[PDB]
Amino acid sequence: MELVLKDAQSALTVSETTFGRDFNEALVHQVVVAYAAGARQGTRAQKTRAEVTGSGKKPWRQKGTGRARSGSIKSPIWRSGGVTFAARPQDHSQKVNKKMYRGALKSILSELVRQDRLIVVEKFSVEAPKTKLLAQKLKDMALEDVLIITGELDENLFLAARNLHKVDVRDATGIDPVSLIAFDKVVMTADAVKQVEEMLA
Amino acid sequence: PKIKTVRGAAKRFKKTGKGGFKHKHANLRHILTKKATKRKRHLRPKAMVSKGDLGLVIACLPYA
Amino acid sequence: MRLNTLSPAEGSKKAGKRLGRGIGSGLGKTGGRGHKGQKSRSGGGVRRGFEGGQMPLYRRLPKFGFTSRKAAITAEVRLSDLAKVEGGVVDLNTLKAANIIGIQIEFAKVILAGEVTTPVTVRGLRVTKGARAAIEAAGGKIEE
Amino acid sequence: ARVKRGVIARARHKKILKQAKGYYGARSRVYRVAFQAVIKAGQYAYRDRRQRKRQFRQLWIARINAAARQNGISYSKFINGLKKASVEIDRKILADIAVFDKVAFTALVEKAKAALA
RNA sequence: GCUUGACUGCGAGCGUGACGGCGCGAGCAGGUGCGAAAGCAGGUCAUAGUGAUCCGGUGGUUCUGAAUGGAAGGGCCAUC
RNA sequence: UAGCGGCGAGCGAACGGGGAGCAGCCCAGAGCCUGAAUCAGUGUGUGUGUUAGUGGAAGCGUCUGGAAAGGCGCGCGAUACAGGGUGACAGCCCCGUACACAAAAAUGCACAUGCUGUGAGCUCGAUGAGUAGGGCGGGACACGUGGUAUCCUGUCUGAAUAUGGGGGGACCAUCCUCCAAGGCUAAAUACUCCUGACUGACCGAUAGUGAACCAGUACCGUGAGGGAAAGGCGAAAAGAACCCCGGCGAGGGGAGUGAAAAAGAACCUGAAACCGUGUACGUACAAGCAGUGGGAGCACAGACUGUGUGACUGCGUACCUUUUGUAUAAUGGGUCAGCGACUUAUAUUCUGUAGCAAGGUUAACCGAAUAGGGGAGCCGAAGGGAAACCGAGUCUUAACU
Ligand SMILES: [Mg+2]
Ligand SMILES: [Mg+2]
Ligand SMILES: [Mg+2]
Ligand SMILES: [Mg+2]
Ligand SMILES: [Mg+2]
Ligand SMILES: [Mg+2]
Ligand SMILES: [Mg+2]
Ligand SMILES: [Mg+2]
Ligand SMILES: [Mg+2]
Ligand SMILES: [Mg+2]
Ligand SMILES: [Mg+2]
Ligand SMILES: [Mg+2]
Ligand SMILES: [Mg+2]
Ligand SMILES: [Mg+2]
Ligand SMILES: [Mg+2]
Ligand SMILES: [Mg+2]
Ligand SMILES: [Mg+2]
Ligand SMILES: [Mg+2]
Ligand SMILES: [Mg+2]
Ligand SMILES: [Mg+2]
Ligand SMILES: [Mg+2]
Ligand SMILES: [Mg+2]
Ligand SMILES: [Mg+2]
Ligand SMILES: [Mg+2]
Ligand SMILES: [Mg+2]
Ligand SMILES: [Mg+2]
Ligand SMILES: [Mg+2]
Ligand SMILES: [Mg+2]
Ligand SMILES: [Mg+2]
Ligand SMILES: [Mg+2]
Ligand SMILES: [Mg+2]
Ligand SMILES: [Mg+2]
Ligand SMILES: [Mg+2]
Ligand SMILES: [Mg+2]
Ligand SMILES: [Mg+2]
Ligand SMILES: [Mg+2]
Ligand SMILES: [Mg+2]
Ligand SMILES: [Mg+2]
Ligand SMILES: [Mg+2]
Ligand SMILES: [Mg+2]
Ligand SMILES: [Mg+2]
Ligand SMILES: [Mg+2]
Ligand SMILES: [Mg+2]
Ligand SMILES: [Mg+2]
Ligand SMILES: [Mg+2]
Ligand SMILES: [Mg+2]
Ligand SMILES: [Mg+2]
Ligand SMILES: [Mg+2]
Ligand SMILES: [Mg+2]
Repeated sequence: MELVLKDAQSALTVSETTFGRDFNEALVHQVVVAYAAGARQGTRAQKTRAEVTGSGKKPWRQKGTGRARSGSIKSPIWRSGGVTFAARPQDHSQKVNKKMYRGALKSILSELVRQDRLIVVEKFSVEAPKTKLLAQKLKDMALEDVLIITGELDENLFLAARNLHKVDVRDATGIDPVSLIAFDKVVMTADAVKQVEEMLA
Repeated sequence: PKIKTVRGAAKRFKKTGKGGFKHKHANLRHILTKKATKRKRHLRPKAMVSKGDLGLVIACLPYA
Repeated sequence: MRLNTLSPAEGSKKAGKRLGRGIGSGLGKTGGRGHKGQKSRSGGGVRRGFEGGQMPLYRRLPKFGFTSRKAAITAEVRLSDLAKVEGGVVDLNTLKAANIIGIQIEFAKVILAGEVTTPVTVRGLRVTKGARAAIEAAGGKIEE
Repeated sequence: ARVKRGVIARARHKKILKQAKGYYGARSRVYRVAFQAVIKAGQYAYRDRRQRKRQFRQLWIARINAAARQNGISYSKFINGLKKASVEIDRKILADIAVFDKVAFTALVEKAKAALA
């Protein structure tokens, strides 16, 4: 597989398995959905008729009054009674097989290269930690919504990014499928692409 | 939590190569002298569980 | 490939039964429980192996046999596992390191299952007749 | 995920009630009754599409009988004659002809009589 | 008249039961009885004379035996 | 799982493995050398928090509009585009935020240091007796007395004491392993009345706490105790000066405010049941689930068809439930509005689907954290037998056609 670079106009060889495989939509979809589920927090709770604050005495005698037969004031069919199937806090995290996750990543990467949304460059450093500078660089590169993936961790770049909401700077270790799909373009440094290949294999 | 086995069923049944269950015949335990030898002999070997009660046995033995 | 263009495979997700939501649903008023019995009731039904009262099969039939404790500590090896170890000697320790047999496994047998191509030296293991022949053919060695 | 059901419930009720406009009393005012009425009306409508076909044929036959007798022949005889004569005019048309065109009907009757004997 | 087939291991294949089961069975191996022999004999002309499992008891055993050798206990077979 | 168990319902380990954390000491005692390590209290110095705080960037023109933060132009800040307000939706109007600073005083935690107590190391010893066992009765161990080891003891007994004793699941022998009848000991573990920050595929006034509101109140009960209902004018009160009817009323009509008072405090929206006023058509000789099919006339709206009504006429005994069967004179519902019932977690099986495939997958946990490590385990690729054992065979039997 071979990606031409923007800055030097020089080729870069990569694995056909990693950057040139088929797009398995079903697998990718499962992985992204799983990611979303994992991201949710799931903290809520209603009160069951057990937990609703009140006495547990019989509102009126079983027979005689002619009213319908009631047993607890906390009944779910009563106003201010318990929620029938009251919620508890729950873990929505789905498991994803390692291979499945890796395959999904591979498909997404391949899709990006095909669709011309992956832009490879030799280096994407900013000189100062200045948002203005980063914005100018992006404009010069033509870009607006972008995931800048870098090999080595850069302080100036990260700080500069921080205030551009369309821009996101990541380390090659911390890429995620939802992020790749979301961001309009993905600008990987040469080191970053190499690292990703090593990671994915 | 983990489903619990019916321990009596576990004692009385064992799973076979394809997923049947062999079992020991009833009636070969006491008063024998009145039972005919042929009958006793036939009862002695193990026997597969029939189609009718297979489901019940399966329910009893979820980890078998 | 956007976050609003992905979709699952056909047949992956299926519709979840919702009981008791009107006539058209299918699973209407009763919710597929028929009419008033024990099984109809919330919490209703009878435990595993209950036959209305009849002595249940797991009781009708006699208990038999006993459990061997040596069987829990025996194990069975394949010729493919004779290749899965590293080196050219198959002891218990070597097999355990390979991760073929379990840690608390005093005894193991090599059975004719799969096939052995490389020469291997089976030391201190029982070997079936077919397996022994196969290993010898491979060019192996067996010793006690 | 507390799905409050006011808006949907009211829309549904309103649709039924609108369908039940023009019904006496609570059958046009009170949902439980209105809905019952609406369902009943539907059932009646299905029945009456069938019954409509039946009724109109009955009416046509009655009219044709009156006309044919005025021209001196019973309905059954007239129909038989027409059948014999190979006239395929259906009795909706025959009734219409009888009502609005006495000469044409008379001609038809004459044809039937000739065919009959 | 003579006898112990009122045998032991099995059993093609059928019948009858929702199932637990119950029934009929030629033939094979071993060893016997009567018959000169062909043969017959795995109780009685047949169909009732019966009771699952559990828990124990008794005898046998080339199974097991919680460090090891035994033993206890358990299993298997016969039986109550 | 092994086991326990009217061997029923059920209960349910341990060995061993992977992790978190890992710290060892003292007295039954005296000789020596002896303020020797450690620990605790108490002053002092330093550092870092905590309890007030300080600074904190950059926008105007125009259109619509009651009002601009919106539309349309052109700019600027950003280690600050978290968030909240401001007359509609604001990076640049305000408060903040990123970031950089701050403590006279009190105090938490670190070291550093002074004083007080505290005692380290060597040699020689000593080594927890009404105790361990036992009998009787109970209880705890997964273990219900069973063949029942082990632990505790209400009762009655009762050793040996390292030439010794405990355990190794009845018991004996051998072997292995440990030293009861005296103590102390951080961490990893549990919880949240309370304090701060942040978050939510959590609720949004019949919901969420019982309680968004002066709620554990009103009210009920002798008492313990039970226990509500009740949120929203407007951007700003600008909350209606003055006049009129009326009882120096209530209530209303002007006036005025306001973008709007059919936003006027009985205040955002303002549904339905329910009750009225007006108009069209029908209806006082006509018998019933009140509709439906046909259908005249009349009114209206447009240029005959739409709408409204429905004389007359065929057919027509509500719904639910429960039942062999209901118009049933069997049940339930006065109506409306709101709420009200197949859920959740974990195991197991089958189906679909995706991944990999004779392999598949990891759990705790570690982790610049949904990555990657971690393969401890689990399922499968071999079964037969009660088992030893054998093994593509095996069990049965002396042996199987
Ligand atoms: Mg009481
Ligand atoms: Mg509630
Ligand atoms: Mg992982
Ligand atoms: Mg027996
Ligand atoms: Mg259905
Ligand atoms: Mg149905
Ligand atoms: Mg059903
Ligand atoms: Mg019912
Ligand atoms: Mg019934
Ligand atoms: Mg039923
Ligand atoms: Mg219940
Ligand atoms: Mg292993
Ligand atoms: Mg002879
Ligand atoms: Mg007889
Ligand atoms: Mg029993
Ligand atoms: Mg018993
Ligand atoms: Mg015995
Ligand atoms: Mg032995
Ligand atoms: Mg032993
Ligand atoms: Mg024995
Ligand atoms: Mg300030
Ligand atoms: Mg500022
Ligand atoms: Mg503007
Ligand atoms: Mg507004
Ligand atoms: Mg001691
Ligand atoms: Mg004692
Ligand atoms: Mg004892
Ligand atoms: Mg002891
Ligand atoms: Mg022992
Ligand atoms: Mg409201
Ligand atoms: Mg309340
Ligand atoms: Mg309240
Ligand atoms: Mg007065
Ligand atoms: Mg007034
Ligand atoms: Mg208003
Ligand atoms: Mg209002
Ligand atoms: Mg109204
Ligand atoms: Mg009249
Ligand atoms: Mg009347
Ligand atoms: Mg009209
Ligand atoms: Mg009518
Ligand atoms: Mg029925
Ligand atoms: Mg009846
Ligand atoms: Mg009827
Ligand atoms: Mg009734
Ligand atoms: Mg009812
Ligand atoms: Mg009623
Ligand atoms: Mg399932
Ligand atoms: Mg599947």
